[PDB]
Amino acid sequence: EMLARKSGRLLKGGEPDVDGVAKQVLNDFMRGKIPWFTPAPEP
Amino acid sequence: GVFAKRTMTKTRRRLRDLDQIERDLRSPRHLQQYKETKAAEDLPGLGLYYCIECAKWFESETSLVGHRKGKPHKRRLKQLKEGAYTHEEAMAAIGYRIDNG
RNA sequence: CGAAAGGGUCCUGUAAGCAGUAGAGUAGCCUUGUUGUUACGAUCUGCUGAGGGUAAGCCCUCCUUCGCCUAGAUUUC
RNA sequence: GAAGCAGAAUUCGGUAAGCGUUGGAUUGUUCACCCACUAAUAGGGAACGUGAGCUGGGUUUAGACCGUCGUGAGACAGGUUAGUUUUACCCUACUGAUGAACUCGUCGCAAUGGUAAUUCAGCUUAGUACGAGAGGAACCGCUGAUUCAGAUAAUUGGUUUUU
RNA sequence: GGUAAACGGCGGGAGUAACUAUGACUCUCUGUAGCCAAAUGGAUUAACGAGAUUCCCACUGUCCCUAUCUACUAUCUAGCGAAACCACAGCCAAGGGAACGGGCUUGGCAAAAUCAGCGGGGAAAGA
RNA sequence: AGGGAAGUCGGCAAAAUAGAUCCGUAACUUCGGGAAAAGGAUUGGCUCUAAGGGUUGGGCACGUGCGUGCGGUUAACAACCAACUUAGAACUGGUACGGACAGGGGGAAUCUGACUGUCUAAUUAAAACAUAGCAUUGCG
RNA sequence: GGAGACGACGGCGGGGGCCCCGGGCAGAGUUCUCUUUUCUUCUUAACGGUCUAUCACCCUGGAAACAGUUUGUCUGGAGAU
RNA sequence: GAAGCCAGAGGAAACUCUGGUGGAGGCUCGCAGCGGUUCUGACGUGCAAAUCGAUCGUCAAAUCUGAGCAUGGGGGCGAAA
Repeated sequence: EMLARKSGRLLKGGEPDVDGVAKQVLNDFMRGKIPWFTPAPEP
Repeated sequence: GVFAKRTMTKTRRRLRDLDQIERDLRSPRHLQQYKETKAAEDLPGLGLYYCIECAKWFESETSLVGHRKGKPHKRRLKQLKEGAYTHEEAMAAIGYRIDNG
């Protein structure tokens, strides 16, 4: 909701578009735009 | 102008009635029931800016102060000053009354 | 039988015009304000559920009017 | 009809085509499998033993790009994009509509052709039969609903050139 | 002899006895956000597009499931008036070896003259 | 009507949006843009109020309408004339107020070509061609 | 040597014509009511004379306390006001 | 709403910020024009041997267009189909 209000992802009546914001976040997570990695197991 | 004036009289496009507006103004419990029939996070301005007379939510306090200067808000004020039409007025129009003993 | 009309039944929504100590305000003339007054002025109120329409696939009318009538032509064990 | 088939729910089989056999998702794909509703969501033919209804894939004229091959023109193991057939007034069939000859008309008959209904639920039986218990029927009687069929406009919606 | 070293070939790195091309013969090879670079480490490129694709909100007769209204046709009349196509013609069933019948055989049947429609068949695609 | 893509290969078609004033506007970016992004508030009539202009015109002493020598910047005043915008307020009708007409649907992404432009008149308008930039070759 | 003799675009100013407003003469229309109303004609050529009209140029003079000036910042001791 | 310009607030200065002015761009919405994207469009012995309707692209320029002239088939011309 905060990301939708910040980025203007609003529906009719100012309702936040959590659906579209979630799709944007998932696409950013897949396409190398948010840093994340799985740490290697220690020997 | 009115958005989608073709389907303006559909039941799914209905707006709150004036007698309900007077009852909300007179008693905060009726207004609280109407507000509990909604979801706060999906309202303009998180439900914080509400005009009871227009029965309408607004995105900001300056937007509410803005619509108050407009003529629709003044039409609602003059309609509330005249008084909305109720079943008591309907019975008085035909001379009918209720006998409770 | 037909054309009008009348009544009913429906539809819309209160005609034209006139009037009004209704009307936000503005401007003149004087009693310089005491509906001061006169003038204009969206609208409002009254006359006014009034005005308009009504079969064209609505109803009634010997007893509300005006017309029309026993044809013409063709055919036939 | 048979089965440890108590009841309930079934399973195997027989006569039976009268009557039904649905709504959706999914094309990084042999589009086949999932989901639910339901009484049930059975399978085929009349095309595919070539073949003018409409419209998507096999599918492929001319423009274009990538991959493979080729010195090249180009061709393909391939992948993608965009792209011209446009009757009916004829005969027959079918659906309706008239009709000559028998004077005109009214009331009828019925050969022949067609043919129609279907499924579920609820009340009662009855918490009964049966059952250790959990559970749990049916016949007769009554009332609705599903699909189909034939009408109709009192009412409710819709439609407005009643301009 | 030198190369645009273009095409092309091209697993490296050491040695040597060859001694120059070609060598040849052995050896053995596997930071939960840094450092270094002249703020940045980029093609995961902005704007632009009658280019191709997936989705969301709104929206609605796309659909459930169709109904109704208008104008112009189609229709009927007066006038005017073609063309395509046409061996002959047109109801079916079964058989008619060459997997084809409209004409043959055997049956069902079968009654003048017509009008509006329809798209099964025959006709109909500068097919 | 009710539902709102359940239709269809595919939201094809239609509907929805639309003028103007005001509030407000993200990621990304070549820093120019994106952008009218997105999302909101309002708009009729009537009666008023306010603001925004032009032209003309100064007192003495002499000579005689001008020349001087003075004196003054409250003309910050009078007279005359004139047109269109903008803002503010009250009153008032309403189912409608850009009342007809006119008039962006919007957003999240991917592929693709830099863009503007051009071509297969009579089936293909495009990732095709051209373009600026870049690189190579030849010629005194 | 000049004229003939020269691009495209932007805003600004002058002039003609057209459009618009007011008064007047005459005519026409409207007129239940209202409307001193609505509408129509009111024009002036080529060719000439005369008086004038941005730019620019000339004379006096010598400008900082810089000035003049366009919607648009150009001009001035190479002489501005 | 690009340069250029004016004013104010700062800054030792170079510059920074704010409000105007200005009117650039093979920029943009869009009328005409030019073109020709889409529609189970109309039309299909048509109005037409390529037309009609709606929609769409572009619209100050690599824009549209006339007349005169030049290039001629083993050719020309070709932002190349």
